[PDB]
Amino acid sequence: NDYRTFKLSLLTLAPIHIGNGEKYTSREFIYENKKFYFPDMGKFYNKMVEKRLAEKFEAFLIQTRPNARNNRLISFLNDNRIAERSFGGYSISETGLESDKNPNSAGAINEVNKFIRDAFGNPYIPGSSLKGAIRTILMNTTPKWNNENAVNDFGRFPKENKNLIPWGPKKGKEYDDLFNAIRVSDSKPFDNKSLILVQKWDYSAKTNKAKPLPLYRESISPLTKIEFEITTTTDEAGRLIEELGKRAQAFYKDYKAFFLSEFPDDKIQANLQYPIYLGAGSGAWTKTLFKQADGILQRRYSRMKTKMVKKGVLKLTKAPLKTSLVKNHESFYEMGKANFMIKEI
Amino acid sequence: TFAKIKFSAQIRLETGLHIGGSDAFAAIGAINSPVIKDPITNLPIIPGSSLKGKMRTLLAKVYNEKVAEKPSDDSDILSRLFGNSKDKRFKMGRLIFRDAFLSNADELDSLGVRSYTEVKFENTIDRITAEANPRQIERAIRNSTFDFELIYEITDENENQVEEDFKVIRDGLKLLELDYLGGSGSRGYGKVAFENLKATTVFGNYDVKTLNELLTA
Amino acid sequence: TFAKIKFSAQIRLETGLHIGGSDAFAAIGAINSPVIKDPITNLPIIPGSSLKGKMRTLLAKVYNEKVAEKPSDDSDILSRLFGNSKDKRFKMGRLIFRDAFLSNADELDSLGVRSYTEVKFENTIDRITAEANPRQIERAIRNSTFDFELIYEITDENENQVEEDFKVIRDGLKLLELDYLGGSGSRGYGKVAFENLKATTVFGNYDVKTLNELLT
Amino acid sequence: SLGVRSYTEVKFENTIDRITAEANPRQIERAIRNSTFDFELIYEITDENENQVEEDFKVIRDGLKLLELDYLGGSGSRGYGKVAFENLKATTVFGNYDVKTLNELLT
Amino acid sequence: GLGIKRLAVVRLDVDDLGAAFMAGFSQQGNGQYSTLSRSATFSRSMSLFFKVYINQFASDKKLSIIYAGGDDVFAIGSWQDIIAFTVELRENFIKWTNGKLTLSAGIGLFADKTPISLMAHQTGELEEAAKGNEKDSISLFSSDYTFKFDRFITNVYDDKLEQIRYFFNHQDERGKNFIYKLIELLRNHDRMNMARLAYYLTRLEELTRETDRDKFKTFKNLFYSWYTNKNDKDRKEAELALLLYIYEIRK
Amino acid sequence: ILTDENYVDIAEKAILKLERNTRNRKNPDAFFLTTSKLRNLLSLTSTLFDESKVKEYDALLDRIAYLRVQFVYQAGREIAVKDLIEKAQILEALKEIKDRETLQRFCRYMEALVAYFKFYG
Amino acid sequence: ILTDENYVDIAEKAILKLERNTRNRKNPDAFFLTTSKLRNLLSLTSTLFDESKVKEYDALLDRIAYLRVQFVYQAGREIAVKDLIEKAQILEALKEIKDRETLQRFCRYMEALVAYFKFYG
RNA sequence: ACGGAAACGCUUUCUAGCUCGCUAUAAUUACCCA
Repeated sequence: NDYRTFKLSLLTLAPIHIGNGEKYTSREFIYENKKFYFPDMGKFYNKMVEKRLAEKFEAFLIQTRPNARNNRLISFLNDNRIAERSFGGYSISETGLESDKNPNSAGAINEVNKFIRDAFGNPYIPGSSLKGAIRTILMNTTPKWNNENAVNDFGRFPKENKNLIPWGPKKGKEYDDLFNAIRVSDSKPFDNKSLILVQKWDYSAKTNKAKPLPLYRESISPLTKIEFEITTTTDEAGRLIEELGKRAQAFYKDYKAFFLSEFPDDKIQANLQYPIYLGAGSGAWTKTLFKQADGILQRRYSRMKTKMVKKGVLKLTKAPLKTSLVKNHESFYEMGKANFMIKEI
Repeated sequence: TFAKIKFSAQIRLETGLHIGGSDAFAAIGAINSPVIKDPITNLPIIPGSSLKGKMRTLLAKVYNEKVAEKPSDDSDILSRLFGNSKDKRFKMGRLIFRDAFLSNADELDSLGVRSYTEVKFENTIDRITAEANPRQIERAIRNSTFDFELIYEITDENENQVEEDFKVIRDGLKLLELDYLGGSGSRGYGKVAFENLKATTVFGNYDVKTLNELLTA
Repeated sequence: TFAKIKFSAQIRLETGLHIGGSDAFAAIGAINSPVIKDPITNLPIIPGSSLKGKMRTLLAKVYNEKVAEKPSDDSDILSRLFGNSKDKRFKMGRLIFRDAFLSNADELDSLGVRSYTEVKFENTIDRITAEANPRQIERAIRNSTFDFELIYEITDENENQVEEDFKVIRDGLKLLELDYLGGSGSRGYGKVAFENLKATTVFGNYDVKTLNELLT
Repeated sequence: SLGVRSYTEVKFENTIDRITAEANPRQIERAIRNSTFDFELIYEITDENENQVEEDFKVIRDGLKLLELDYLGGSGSRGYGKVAFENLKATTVFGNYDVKTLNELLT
Repeated sequence: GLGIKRLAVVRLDVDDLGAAFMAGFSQQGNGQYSTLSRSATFSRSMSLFFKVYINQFASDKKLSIIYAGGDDVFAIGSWQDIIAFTVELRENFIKWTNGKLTLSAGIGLFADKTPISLMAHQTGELEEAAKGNEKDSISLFSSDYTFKFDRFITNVYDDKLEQIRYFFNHQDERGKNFIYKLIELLRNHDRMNMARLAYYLTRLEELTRETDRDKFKTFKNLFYSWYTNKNDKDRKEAELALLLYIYEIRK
Repeated sequence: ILTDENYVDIAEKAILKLERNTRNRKNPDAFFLTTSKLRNLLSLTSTLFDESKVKEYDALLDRIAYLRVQFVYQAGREIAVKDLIEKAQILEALKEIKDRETLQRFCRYMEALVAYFKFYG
Repeated sequence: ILTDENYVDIAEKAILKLERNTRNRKNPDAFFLTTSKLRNLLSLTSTLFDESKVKEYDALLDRIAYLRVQFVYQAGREIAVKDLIEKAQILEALKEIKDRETLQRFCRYMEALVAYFKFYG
């Protein structure tokens, strides 16, 4: 048969956070111990409204009282002595090191972004996330797919053409569609005991410091092998999937000589397999054709938080060190570093 | 003579599917690409057209020698099962598919399911200026199963052509375990498992004791 | 003596039914295959002629001897039941298929039914160049029941072929429960089922009570 | 007042051969559902008429019992019928003969 | 098999034959030309046309001139030959009578085995509807497809119908369905159907094989030219020309 | 305001009054407005117009309320559709519907707009 | 309150009533409220609008009951969101949700607010 | 002593056949404000 299957096994060096759109707020979790409890807040409200206490809950939510210890809905339940914790939702244990602040102030996390999930209650990694990470490798390592794929100044000129890849029905022409012929399937959904909720940590050049950010996305625990399939249907696509194991290294070599250099070696990790940069935290130089988006990306940021010159910030996190998967102290990962190996089946 | 038999397969979903439908009054910030669902039960259907016209292309790249370029050009190993409409003697079907209604609307509520579809958020990262373009495509969830009935006709025009055709029905029903079953496809959305391929006659008298062995192979 | 045997039944749908009406030019974004509709209430309608034609060609696959060249080239058991245009004694013979008129037009509305005809969007993928030609084709609701009746009239000419014909009529209803009754039936439309079969004499006198046992 | 556009509908229909399986379409113009029609039926009473009128009315009303079971129209074996009768009153005009025993044979 | 299985009937008639015999010649001059010799000569000329020479015009054709002469002609026959025979009779009677003495046919299309009294009366009603259309008309087939002989012969039967045959019998994509939908849009005809046809022809223009597209482009620009011409005289010609073409190509 | 004699002519000389693309001389004198950003507005009114025959007006007066939501939202996303509803006066054809025959008239107005948009490139 | 034939207009002149920057003449009449917080308001109600298509009111009224507290909390974060729920009567309209056919109407009111925000600046 | 009397424009006929709602698409980007 023409359908030459594959088997991708992926590995988490740095934590990976993927989409889900929604996020909890400062008053949507419980923190009784090393577990953060994330309940179904509709059912929390439905149990708590029985005491006629919800009007008190109307006062607590707009209450910008200081000393964040008493702002995070644990003090609401430690105050009005609601003592069940029998609500729905999921409850994940702590990263243990994303609370740079003083002990017992700790637990004052603010805005947590959910991981993508299917409806049974487990998480997974979508096939479309891996497929969009694969497409950047295949677009930045094929040297015919970097030069003319730009704006040509049609509108205000920021936009790409998006036609330089075989795309579409295209009247009269035989059906080409290279990326129809690369069919990445979804991952086998794992369990919530590999999620740690890292905090974002920005490590800039020209002010050599690691100022953290108040954005605490959920993520994947490091050293987790994840199953995937790439079942092609054209031998032209079979060439690209066979050369993934070399094009990933070539992409990383044209990356590390370009952006990871001018940032010190201790913040960088090793590879141990072939390298890939999965979504949400890797920055806009793994989501882009970066060798042509150096002068077009920085035009968009004419706002209060412009990029510092070009190639402005490197994104790190804080996870438990599991190995040693680092090469430095204080556990600064890369937030999106992952490593895969491929094989025909 | 005239008989008619029936395949009671069960499409189990594996990383479930999204058969699209178009709605002009959807929302602003909600579903803009919904699964096609039944109007009165609001369960997602796998309609029979997306099964039939998927098996048609699967077996049309396989059971053809001349490159087809159209239906009404298949090599009559297909067109006596799926029907042409330009050949004279093969206008009618001989295969009657069905819509695949969702069986386990209660073995899904046994698990922690609060809606029989799941809405996936799916941005489009512009490779220059890094900007997104979100969407919300709806899809039916993983552990669904769908009662898939398929009906095969038998007249006195099948001199020796009955048991040949189950090398076409089993070929389609384990090439759909290779293909995606309509959907985004190259982003997941397809893989399925036709459990319990259990043929039985429903009109006429026919021996299917010889038939149930080339289905469990 | 002379009698009429009305066959009250209900056509409960499954995999909702499309029976085409006008082939007229659909508006620019509108429904391309409109279903047939009662002009007063705009509800769906199964006509009696779909119910006659499909049942005709289903019993003809069973009750012939040779393959017929036309509906007039049928047997003696089907020409007396349906009607032969050629014979001198089989014109207008033994069956009036009345229409079917959406009995539960409000039990659907006690559930969550917006309107009584869904619009299934659909397409076709070309083999060479893989384009797409969509179509917005219309079909009735999955759990409608239409009102089926057949005035099987006895003629005082058979008088022992009465029960002989109901082994044919219940066979035709079994075949309609197996075949599709109008529309794109190899793409899973149609699929009728017949709730509450009941034969009842409306004129004359016959023993229909010894005859509902086969209907059951 | 029930809301309708034109008084006759056009039922589209076809014919399918049992050899070629080829269609052959028809258009049948049809008077639409739940229209009423002013039906009336003079029955004249005369001298020779007398003493049998009792079996002219278990036949007339046995005849109107039949039209609600047979079709009254062309192509009636494919629908196109089901005529019902209502307000079936038997008045009298130009005569001296009561009808108010007949009027409960009907209604 | 290129025909519909019908038979047509034409009842021609000279318009104002009585006005051609009472006055006749007194229009030219001062009442000095309506004389006896010219009257007898014109009468012999018209009987010589309508009784002898109809056999020459109907020599090869598959028809049957039932009654002919004076003014009135009543001819049954096969329908292509009937229509061509009326065309030849008018195109020789204006050559005969110099463009004076307009005649008025009315053609009716009939199935087989219909009686030739239900046929003759419907053709007579068609013919008097043609005479009441104007002084000269041919009423093809129906009481609404009324034309002029000056316009049916040139524009409908030889200009438009040969353009539709020249277009359609070159290609192998558009079949009977496109022609049927074209007649449907020509018969329904509100103003919105001009926009629906503008969408339909432009949609089908780029649906074709892209090699031979300008065949369809010069057809569709021409069809939209004689849909929206806004004279009411170039639209019914297109409808009847497509009726005659679908009649000619019926299997 | 649009009535039964002019709502196709209004659509014709409202598509013609629209402004053309300056650059892109491959297929030049073409429109800014892509076909999708207009088919995804006729998609609303086509499924209205197929429902106006079945349903009464006073059970279909939430969909017409959503019309003025969606036309305003598609206008505020790109300048092309904003220019469309300012040229072909669609908002001032949406305050004035109020009954069934005017709703079908507005649906046929939208259809005439799409038809003449497909006609002129 | 809001019925089917007013909620767009009620949502129209609300955005005409919203305050703007009195200072800062850079795209003047720029609001104090931005598109992101209004979308973060609408994302509370979108899932409810889908579950009012699929499910019933009875398995849903607890989600509606929490949605009021969601709007309460989003009011207490930013002064412009504290005012938008007062110009457009949102908390006045959340008290009156008695049906599927009122919840869908409230979600169309939220979408009308977002549409008329996007149309204006 | 009604150019009248008697007389169903009626029988037979599936809107039917064929056709994947499909093609591309990482829920992500930027770095801070009081």
